[PDB]
Amino acid sequence: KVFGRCELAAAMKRHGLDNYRGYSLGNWVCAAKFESNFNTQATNRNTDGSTDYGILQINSRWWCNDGRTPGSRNLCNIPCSALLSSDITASVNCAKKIVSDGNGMNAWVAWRNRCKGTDVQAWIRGCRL
Ligand code: NA
Repeated sequence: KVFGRCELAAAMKRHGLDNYRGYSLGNWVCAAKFESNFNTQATNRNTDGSTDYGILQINSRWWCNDGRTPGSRNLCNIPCSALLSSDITASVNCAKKIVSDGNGMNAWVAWRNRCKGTDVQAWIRGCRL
């Protein structure tokens, strides 16, 4: 599923991401935009052989099991393919554990490089939230 901007914002708000650990909703929409272009089926391979999955590009090195990242962890206790669903519940619940691990949203390289220090509230402008 490719989400619309306000559609994703509404779904993220319903699932409790607005101001989670102090990050306003615009941060999460901005991160999703530049991580996956709002596409739940997005995948990208990393140099160490791990793979990033879904709308927030969650990494198989630490967070999910894809059967092909030997020596890695599965801290969200899910198969990585669950992160590609049109239902974003698994991605949001796993994202909540990542952002709580001490580094905040700096865990997402696209957020630090393209969202942090910008007017992230612009990403929800116009939405009925
Ligand atoms: Na893993």
